[PDB]
Amino acid sequence: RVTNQLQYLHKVVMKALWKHQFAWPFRQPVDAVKLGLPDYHKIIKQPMDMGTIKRRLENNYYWAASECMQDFNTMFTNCYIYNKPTDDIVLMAQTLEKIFLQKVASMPQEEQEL
Amino acid sequence: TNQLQYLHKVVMKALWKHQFAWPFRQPVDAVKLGLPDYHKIIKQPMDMGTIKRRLENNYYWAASECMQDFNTMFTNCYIYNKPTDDIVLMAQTLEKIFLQKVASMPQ
Ligand SMILES: CCNC(=O)C[C@@H]1N=C(c2ccc(Cl)cc2)c2cc(OC)ccc2-n2c(C)nnc21
Ligand SMILES: CCNC(=O)C[C@@H]1N=C(c2ccc(Cl)cc2)c2cc(OC)ccc2-n2c(C)nnc21
Repeated sequence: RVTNQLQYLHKVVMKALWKHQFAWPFRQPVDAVKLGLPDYHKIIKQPMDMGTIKRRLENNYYWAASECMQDFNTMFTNCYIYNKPTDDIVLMAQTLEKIFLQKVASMPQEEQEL
Repeated sequence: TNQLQYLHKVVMKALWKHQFAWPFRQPVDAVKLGLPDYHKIIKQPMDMGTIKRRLENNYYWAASECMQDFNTMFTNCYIYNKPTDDIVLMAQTLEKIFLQKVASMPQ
C-alpha cells in the first residue's frame, strides 16, 4: 500500500537519513564476511539496513507506516546490541535515530491509503 | 502541546502498565543492583518516571524532545546489557509499542 505516512517516511525520513554523513554503515546489510564478524548473525537474528527499507518503500512492501518505523528501529537496535558502548558506530546510530525521531514526531497523524 | 498530552495520557500510560515496564519506571539504582560500572558506561541515565515527571512539570518544549528521552532510556538498556539478557527483549517489546503509539500521535 501507499499511505500518507509511508509517503512521508520515504520522502522525508529516508531522504534525510540516506544522505547523512553517518549513514554509510547502514546503507547496505551488515556484511559479516567483509567485516570479519563470525558471531554477527548469531547475536543479531533480524538484520536490517536502510538499503532494504528504501527498497521496501520503493516497491510498496509496507501496509502501514508502523511496519517501516519498526524496521528503522530494528536497524538501530541491532547496532546498539551488537557493538560495544564506546564504539563510534553507536554515536553515529544515535545521531541518525534522533533525526528519525524528530521527523516521525511531525508525520501525518492518521494513516490513510493514497 | 496536544502531542505532549498524547505522549503522557496515551503513550506513557500504555507503556507504564505493561508487564515488562517494571525495570524502566524509576532510575537505575546502581548501588542496589550492584552496578559499579553503570554510570561509567551510561552517561545519560533515563527512565519513564523521569519522563513522566518532566511531562507533568511542563519541562518539554516539543514532543520530539520527550521522544528522545524515551529513546535514550531504551538505547541505554541495549548498550549496557548483554545481547542475550531478558531486559533486552523487554525493552524491544516496549519500544515497539512506543513506536506503534507514536505513529498515531496527533499533529
Ligand atoms: C568488531 C568490529 N565491529 C564491527 O565491524 C561491527 C560493525 N561496525 C561497523 C563500523 C562502523 C563505523 C566504524 Cl568507524 C567502525 C565500524 C560497520 C561498518 C560497516 O561498513 C560498511 C557496515 C556496518 C557496520 N556495523 C553495523 C551497522 N553494525 N555493526 C557494525
Ligand atoms: C548484571 C546485572 N545487570 C543489571 O542489573 C542491569 C539492570 N538489569 C535489570 C534487570 C531487569 C530485568 C531482568 Cl529479568 C533482570 C535484570 C534492571 C532491573 C531493575 O529492577 C528494578 C531496574 C533496572 C534494570 N536495568 C535497566 C533499566 N537497565 N539495566 C538494568
